[PDB]
Amino acid sequence: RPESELIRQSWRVVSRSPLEHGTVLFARLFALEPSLLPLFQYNGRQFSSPEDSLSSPEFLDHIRKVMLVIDAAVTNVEDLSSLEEYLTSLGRKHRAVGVRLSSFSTVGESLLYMLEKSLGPDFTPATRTAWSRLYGAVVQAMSRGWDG
Ligand code: HEM
Repeated sequence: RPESELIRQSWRVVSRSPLEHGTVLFARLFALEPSLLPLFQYNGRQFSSPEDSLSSPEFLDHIRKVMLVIDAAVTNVEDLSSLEEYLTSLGRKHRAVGVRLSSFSTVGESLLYMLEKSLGPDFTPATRTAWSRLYGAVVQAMSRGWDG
């Protein structure tokens, strides 16, 4: 697929520095939707502000987790059923911690935001469409996790 190659190529530089990039993605996410901030709780405490999340080892480690799973999706772009069971299991864990399917779109926009800002003129229309379809396939796999 030419499309799988657009994804792989655009992901290369991001994957070289996954935390700095996931940091953009989550900074965006909490700028768009600060009501997601209390979902991330460690030691029991609640992050008061988005910048508080960026000081938390548990939260930074969470970011690297997320970026590893997107990397996995990229690795498997050509099939992506090879990941479906993992992703459905990921979906279940989300439903169990109280996330709602409606939040998926804001995360997708945060991802696409981070990619546009990283790539600039290399984030071609074709690249964006490819990413939107990949993210949508990942979401559709995870959504199963809300099946029961
Ligand atoms: C619907 C929008 C989403 C919200 C609101 C959300 C929120 C969360 C929260 C609150 C946690 C648990 C945090 C913790 O206790 O440390 C989590 C875990 C995680 N998220 Fe998301 N998430 C969303 C979508 C996604 C997407 C699209 C992916 C990537 C495919 C993803 C990847 C992960 C991973 C890998 C974990 C760790 C799961 C584990 O520990 O087993 N999430 N997410």
